[PDB]
Amino acid sequence: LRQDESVANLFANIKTQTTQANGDFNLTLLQVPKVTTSQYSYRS
Amino acid sequence: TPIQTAVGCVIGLVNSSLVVDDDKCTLPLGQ
Ligand SMILES: *[C@@H]1O[C@H](CO)[C@@H](O)[C@H](O)[C@H]1NC(C)=O
Ligand SMILES: *[C@@H]1O[C@H](CO)[C@@H](O)[C@H](O)[C@H]1NC(C)=O
Repeated sequence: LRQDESVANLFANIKTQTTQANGDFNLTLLQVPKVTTSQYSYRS
Repeated sequence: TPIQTAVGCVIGLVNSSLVVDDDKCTLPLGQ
């Protein structure tokens, strides 16, 4: 139970309030691939 | 009627397609 509470607190703390929708910097490794090779849609 | 979940299949819970968020979910149930 303490482990679950700590995980919930961590993932509530690392949340952000406001987001925005690259330039010449190639960030395809950090972002989600166009064709997913994994079973998780949000994994990078 | 038992239903199949991602933490093993359960008896006594109904599936109603209701979505809650974080910091309102007591009984976190796993996954
Ligand atoms: C960014 O890097 C990936 C690495 O494989 C590459 O496939 C992709 O073409 C690169 N993007 C550009 C615009 O060169
Ligand atoms: C609940 O029912 C809907 C529609 O029958 C289904 O898509 C969904 O996967 C069910 N929930 C679970 C946890 O299986």
